[PDB]
Amino acid sequence: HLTPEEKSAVTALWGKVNVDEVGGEALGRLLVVYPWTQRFFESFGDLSTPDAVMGNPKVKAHGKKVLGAFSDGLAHLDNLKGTFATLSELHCDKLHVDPENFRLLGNVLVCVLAHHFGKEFTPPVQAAYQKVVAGVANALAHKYH
Amino acid sequence: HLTPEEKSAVTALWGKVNVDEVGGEALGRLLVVYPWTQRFFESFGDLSTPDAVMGNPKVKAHGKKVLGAFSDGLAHLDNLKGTFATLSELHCDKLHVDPENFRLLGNVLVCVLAHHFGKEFTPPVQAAYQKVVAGVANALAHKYH
Amino acid sequence: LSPADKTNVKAAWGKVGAHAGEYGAEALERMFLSFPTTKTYFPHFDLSHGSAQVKGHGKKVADALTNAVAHVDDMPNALSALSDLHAHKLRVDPVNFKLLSHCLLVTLAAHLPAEFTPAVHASLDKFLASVSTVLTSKYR
Amino acid sequence: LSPADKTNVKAAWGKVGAHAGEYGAEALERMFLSFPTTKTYFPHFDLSHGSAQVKGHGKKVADALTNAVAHVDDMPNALSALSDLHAHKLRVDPVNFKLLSHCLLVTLAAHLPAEFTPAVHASLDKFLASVSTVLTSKYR
Ligand code: HEM
Ligand code: HEM
Ligand code: HNI
Ligand code: HNI
Repeated sequence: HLTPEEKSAVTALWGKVNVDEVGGEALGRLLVVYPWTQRFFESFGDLSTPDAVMGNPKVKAHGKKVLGAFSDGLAHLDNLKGTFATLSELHCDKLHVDPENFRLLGNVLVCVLAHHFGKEFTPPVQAAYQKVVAGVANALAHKYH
Repeated sequence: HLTPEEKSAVTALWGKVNVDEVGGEALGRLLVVYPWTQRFFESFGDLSTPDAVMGNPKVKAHGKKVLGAFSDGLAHLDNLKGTFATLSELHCDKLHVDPENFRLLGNVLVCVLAHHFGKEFTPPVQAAYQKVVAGVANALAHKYH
Repeated sequence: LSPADKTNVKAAWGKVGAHAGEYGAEALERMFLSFPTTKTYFPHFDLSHGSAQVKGHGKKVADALTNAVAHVDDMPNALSALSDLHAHKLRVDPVNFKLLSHCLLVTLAAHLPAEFTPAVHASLDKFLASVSTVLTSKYR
Repeated sequence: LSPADKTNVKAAWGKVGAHAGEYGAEALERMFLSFPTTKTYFPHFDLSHGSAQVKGHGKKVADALTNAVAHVDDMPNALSALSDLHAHKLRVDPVNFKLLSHCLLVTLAAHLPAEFTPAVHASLDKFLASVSTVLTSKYR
């Protein structure tokens, strides 16, 4: 439940987001900070060091898809469960990703936005984004329930 | 999301449950194994030792209400969200108990059921009670989603 | 890990003894049936009730636990080689250790009702989490 | 905790300096606004922006972390008094340590961008997880 004022600040900050790099930066950091998550990306190639993970074209390419799905969720805050319905079925029944890792990628994304925006990513702007990333993780974990 | 055979095997074991001991035992075990949960039970008295936690009449009496909600949940498995809806308002909005603890008490109740029923609590019987306790934990956590 | 925790864990293996392998395989099957995602980690394997692979691997898991009870004071070096396999080769989601550990407690409760007192249950959970901590330590 | 991790953490925390108290208080506010369940631990405290208690409490957290970046090799004995205060007295759910660690990371990313690289992000996360393990190790 996002308040109209925090619902506005979220879209205002997201508008300044580089759709080509932020997704790949979040996925890349996930694989570095939480190395067990690399087990789902063995077909991606070189992920030996932070530099190889961050410089992996497949990581940047897949990150762009992941970020695109975060944009769809922001556009449909009142229908998150429905928005991520086929992605939930995919991640849970086809990919076997434990739902705890959706929480971790959300928090890594919040860390990426803090890194890029700095002082613009204030504590009430982070609180609004925590509602969003929690909503997405919960929407993505739905076929597990 | 239980199979027709899982529904009978669960209701069979729950019929042989001590509706005045099991709940207090489960509430008791949670406070010993996970001592932070004692924080929401200041008004309960001495909880410094397992036997004080087990021999507490308010733990037994409160545990009875907890198992009653689990029983109530077993009658409305297709509407768990509505069954625990008012309790979800209590635990989340008033008490501010973290929803991870809902999973822990659920798994503790699985440990108490395995303890009492022995070999009657087979791996497929556990899998079915795991679906129930996750569903109850998810219903109780609903006001955080 | 309290001195009374180790005492309760030592006494718990005592009643397990030769059942170890059987209890291990039972904990594996509980994990595979309650949490089917754990089955993806064993591709070649036959995970059905009474399988040779489950029985054999269950003995191994229980074998490491038996080793850790004697090395309760020095668990990080006792599981040294295993720590490399789980974090480098296998890359097992750390969540799956909490699942297996819970199944290990379930198995024990259903076989040791006189031994699984609130005090011992609390002690066993801390020990299995300490084993999980070591097996999920070499993440790079 | 690798030698490189210690090298990165000491560097990252070195660039914090006098801003320590300001950072600790920001991370606490980030935690109270993002995770309301955490507010219940401070009913006596004024939790509005720029409150004297949160500002004062922020310095303590920051200094304890500065003590932890110093005693990185022997953290369990160093934070012993805190380990007993959080677990035995305050009864802090381990979940809330994850919430503060992330908020401490968000504060670091927002203030030291050039220093918050994927490698440093990992080390800082690994270190805050170490502090949290030490502060939740004394549960009876
Ligand atoms: C929490 C938010 C997440 C979102 C929005 C997300 C989104 C996506 C999207 C949109 C796809 C593309 C699906 C398609 O083209 O049909 C995808 C594929 C995938 N995702 Fe996620 N994902 C998330 C978290 C994760 C996490 C945490 C992991 C693993 C640790 C993961 C692992 C995968 C994998 C392995 C695939 C298949 C990649 C491939 O080989 O093509 N995802 N994800
Ligand atoms: C109590 C915690 C655990 C213990 C003591 C344990 C112990 C072992 C042992 C002793 C081995 C064989 C070592 C060798 O042959 O060099 C092994 C292998 C393995 N373990 Fe575990 N394990 C644990 C948890 C897990 C979990 C949670 C999973 C995943 C759900 C897992 C998946 C595996 C796999 C896939 C292998 C390799 C089996 C093979 O393909 O041959 N283990 N484990
Ligand atoms: C550790 C915290 C905690 C957990 C994990 C927990 C888990 C659960 C679970 C299973 C997940 C169930 C089914 C459940 C059911 C109940 N709880 Ni919970 N409760 C908890 C802390 C409470 C507290 C505290 C109360 C007292 C509220 C009151 O009004 O008596 C409570 C009260 C209840 C009541 C009775 C409220 C009343 O009569 O007003 C029920 C029923 N519950 N609680
Ligand atoms: C949300 C709960 C919570 C968490 C996660 C937490 C996590 C941490 C972490 C983790 C990185 C650190 C370094 C830390 C440090 C401290 N805490 Ni925490 N504390 C928390 C709730 C408290 C409370 C409550 C007090 C008592 C405050 C007071 O003085 O009234 C406290 C007091 C302190 C003190 C003051 C000690 C004293 O009074 O002698 C320090 C230092 N801390 N706390």
